[PDB]
Amino acid sequence: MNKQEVILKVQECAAWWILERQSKLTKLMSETMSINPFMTPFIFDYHSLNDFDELVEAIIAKHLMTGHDTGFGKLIDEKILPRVFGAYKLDKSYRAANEPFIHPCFDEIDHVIQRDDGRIELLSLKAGKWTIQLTMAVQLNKAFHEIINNYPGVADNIVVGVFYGNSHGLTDKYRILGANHNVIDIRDKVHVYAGKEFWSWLNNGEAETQHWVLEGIERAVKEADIKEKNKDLIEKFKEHVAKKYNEQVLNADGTAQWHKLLEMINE
Amino acid sequence: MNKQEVILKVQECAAWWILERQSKLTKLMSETMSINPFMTPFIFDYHSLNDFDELVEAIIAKHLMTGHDTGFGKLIDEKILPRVFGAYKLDKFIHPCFDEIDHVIQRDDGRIELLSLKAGKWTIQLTMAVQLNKAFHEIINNYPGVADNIVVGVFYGNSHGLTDKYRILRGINTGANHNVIDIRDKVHVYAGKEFWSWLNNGEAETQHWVLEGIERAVKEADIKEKNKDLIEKFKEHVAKKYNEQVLNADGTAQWHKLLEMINE
Repeated sequence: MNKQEVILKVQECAAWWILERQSKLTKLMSETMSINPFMTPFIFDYHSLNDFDELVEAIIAKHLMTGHDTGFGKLIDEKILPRVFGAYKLDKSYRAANEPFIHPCFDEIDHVIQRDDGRIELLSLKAGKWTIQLTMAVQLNKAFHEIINNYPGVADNIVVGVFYGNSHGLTDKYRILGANHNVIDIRDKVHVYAGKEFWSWLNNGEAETQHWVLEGIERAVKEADIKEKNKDLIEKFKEHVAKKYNEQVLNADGTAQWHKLLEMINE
Repeated sequence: MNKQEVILKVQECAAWWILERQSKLTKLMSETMSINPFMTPFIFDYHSLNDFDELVEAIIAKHLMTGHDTGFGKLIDEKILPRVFGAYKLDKFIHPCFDEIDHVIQRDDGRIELLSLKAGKWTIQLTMAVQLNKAFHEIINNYPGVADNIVVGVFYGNSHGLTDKYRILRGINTGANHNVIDIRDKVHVYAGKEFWSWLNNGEAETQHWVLEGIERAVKEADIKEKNKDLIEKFKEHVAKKYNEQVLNADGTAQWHKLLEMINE
């Protein structure tokens, strides 16, 4: 849509998301963080950690950073696509009301978008590089054919949107779902757009769309004002998690008794 | 099994894995490192980073750290369980609705146990407990030839708190009369020490033997000094790809130039 309508609606959605990320730093949240007591010696050496505090610090950073990925994934998928653009999500609730999407053939369809001029496109939204190999491509071809064959008049075409990175090295593999091997030809009904081209596609021709998304996300983060305050909050989150163990796990020099950690986590 | 057999074999398997993890630290491997160009401004502020080098460092850390988890998962699932303790993976008599069950074991006599392997604490909602009980009831219902007992084995974490839900998955219909069948005798959740005991035919100290194998594999790999420099190099390798096109003079990055460059 307009630069400003995209920027502000994204910023709206990403501001929220930023609050949830901030919300994972509470004392109560710390109780949910998991330590695999079998992996601890390996992590301690592979990352050259000096004590238990630094190990806790390291696992927490992964805990948080992984959640950011997972939550951003949900933001893009459930909020940004449907609320900002018109790409409506196929969660179980929506599949029931919207006519025969319920059927398991549509498992791999994440989103429907109906254009101004009547055209409908089904979108299998994916993340990052996502480098699928012959075997997963053959089955994804057979899956898109069964949609186009059994329910032609519900969608004009299917799309596999990859919302970041590129298909510089993965062109041969998408070039099929197309000369050779087990797969029905659907060249003109199934396209793979990645990065800038996914966002251009989603937003019907506006090539700068990806940049308006970034910008909207930049504005939410500036407003949220978290750079100065989070340094303390995250340190506190380590204190909360570490107090759980310190009494029984620590030696006096600050190192961990791995087996005491194990004993305590596994019992 | 015997203390030294569990240690030797676990240690031998953990070496393959440490190797596989070490392989992740080369220049070539740095090209696999993904970066989500939309998420960068957030990671920068949330973790109070000061420049692009600090950003790359943090993403690398997460990349490696999550790789360890994924690789450990496979270590346990494909190597340790089968090759140490004889619980073979259902990789490829079976086929139907055994999606949730992960391994099969054949004890010295002839009992056939069916294992659904779990990782973390493993809290399950009341509804999933009810649903899984239907799946387990429907499995044991038929083929009592190679299904003497089903087990949900939680290889780390305890069952403190979330054990009321386990009893229902097994059968415990009160006045709430949950939609469940009494399979109490043939279906069990063993977590932590009990999983490893159960898995190793009573041997309580099994978990410590597994851990010790891992500690020794790590000690003989001697990766603690050589990795600091390798992971530092790894950051440089990755950062060099973007430095010219994105770096400001103060060390920060022009996010929009990173976006365009990744998504082009």
